Amino acid sequence: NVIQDLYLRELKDTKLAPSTLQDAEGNVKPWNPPQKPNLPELELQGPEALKAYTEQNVETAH
Amino acid sequence: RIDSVSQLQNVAETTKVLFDVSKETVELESEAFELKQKVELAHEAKAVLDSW
Repeated sequence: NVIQDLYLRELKDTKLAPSTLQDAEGNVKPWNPPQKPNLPELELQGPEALKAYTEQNVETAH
Repeated sequence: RIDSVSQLQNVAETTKVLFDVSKETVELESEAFELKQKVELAHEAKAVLDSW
């Protein structure tokens, strides 16, 4: 009765208002890239280090 | 003097084991970096999606 009236009115006479996906973007965190592979670069290459180390600390094992 | 000598003898061989082992461990951490970037991308993706 009143149920029917409400049902009728609600469904028919107004529905969803406008709302854009674009506007949504502002309110969410957007995807961004995982920049950089982050290559490590070789350290201590060559016997330059070795000659340095042999000479530098001469402290013997006790 | 013999006592001193005995310490050094055992050291000479065994230290070579650690020497290798230490660098081997360091190698594993290089590979861990590739993992870290995989982990990172997943975390980021999940976060952006959560906001959506």
